[PDB]
Amino acid sequence: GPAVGIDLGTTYSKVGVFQHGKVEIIANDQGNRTTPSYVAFTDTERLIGDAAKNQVAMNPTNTVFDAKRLIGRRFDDAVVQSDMKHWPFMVVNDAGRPKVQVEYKGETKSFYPEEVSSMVLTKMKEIAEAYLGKTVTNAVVTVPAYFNDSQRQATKDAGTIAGLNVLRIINEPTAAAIAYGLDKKVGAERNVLIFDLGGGTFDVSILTIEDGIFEVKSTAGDTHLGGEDFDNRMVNHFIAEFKRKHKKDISENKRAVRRLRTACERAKRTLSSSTQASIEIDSLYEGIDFYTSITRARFEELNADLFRGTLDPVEKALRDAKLDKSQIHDIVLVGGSTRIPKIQKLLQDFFNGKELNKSINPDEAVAYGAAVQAAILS
Ligand SMILES: Nc1ncnc2c1ncn2[C@@H]1O[C@H](COP(=O)(O)OP(=O)(O)O)[C@@H](O)[C@H]1O
Ligand SMILES: [Cl-]
Ligand SMILES: [Cl-]
Ligand SMILES: [Mg+2]
Ligand code: NA
Repeated sequence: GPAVGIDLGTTYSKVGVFQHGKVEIIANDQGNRTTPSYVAFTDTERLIGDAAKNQVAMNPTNTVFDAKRLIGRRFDDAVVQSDMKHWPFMVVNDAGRPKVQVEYKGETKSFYPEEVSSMVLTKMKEIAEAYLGKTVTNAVVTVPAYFNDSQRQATKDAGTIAGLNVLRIINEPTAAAIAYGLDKKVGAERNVLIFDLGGGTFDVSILTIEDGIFEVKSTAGDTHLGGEDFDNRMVNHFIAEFKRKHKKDISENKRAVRRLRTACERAKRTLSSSTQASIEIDSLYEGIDFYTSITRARFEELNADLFRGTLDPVEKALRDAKLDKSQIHDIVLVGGSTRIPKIQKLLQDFFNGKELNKSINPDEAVAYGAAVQAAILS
């Protein structure tokens, strides 16, 4: 094609292409190596990726996200019913199948989860095409190891709808392992642990690889734990701070809260590299500017319990896999949240000082491996 590898994430998607023995993680029109898995509908346009997330604060009812949580599921599923209570957009029942309902150009419309995801995949396809200067058709699309046949089918369908010939649907943890060349034959079998902390989900997977063949020994995690939760802790902290300094509560002003949230998420990223971050919001509430800062130490404290809690699924995966810490040959960090120094410390300490595979940007590892596999299947 070349064929490309696409990581269709719950919160952010990435696309990579293997060329001249190297993988290239493609930046979008805004220079971003990751693209929000968001799609927005307005009185006049359909926005995707950065354009959609950048206006979520002002158009919450018609800005769709989390389509990956619905893809391949039935409307009556307990998780679907639970998730619906937290989404600002409407989810309706079409013959037992869930559909997101929105307003677009003054008319009510509904889309199957795979249709929303096809929109995100189309964006990823275009991003690759703009980079390559060639039409992109063949692709390998990844999915969480626990996805069933229906979820895998619906994901493949999203690709097909986007105009992609999905060469194969592979597991995200496996893709991450492939990125580090852990699929190469060295003789005996090897046990690898994938620690994936994304935007809204946490996945731990233990793979046993031998002769280039992968076996998923165990999976653990929390489908409702990720970077967003850390942002939440920061938001509450700053709402308290603003209330203290201005005797005003912004909690009910949706916009103000989303603006603070965006500022928090950004400050969070900075804290992975620096020990302090500045938050400066012009007229956050009733014309009041909010200029402040937060230290890495404070950020760690606000999230201490959540960070520490990531180790429980690690111990569980190990027990389910019938393996001791020492039997893990490689630990691979995946997901943007694993860039947090405290998380890396916790995991390494748990593994008694064992080195972590973190040379490939964690949030790019899945796409990286997917691109390699795509080239192999091409
Ligand atoms: N440098 C960083 N430090 C801390 N968190 C980060 C960093 N980069 C990205 N993140 C967080 O990673 C999350 C997105 O992770 P990602 O693995 O891309 O998600 P998914 O693949 O599950 O959609 C967001 O919560 C984002 O804030
Ligand atoms: Cl773009
Ligand atoms: Cl490597
Ligand atoms: Mg991911
Ligand atoms: Na994850």
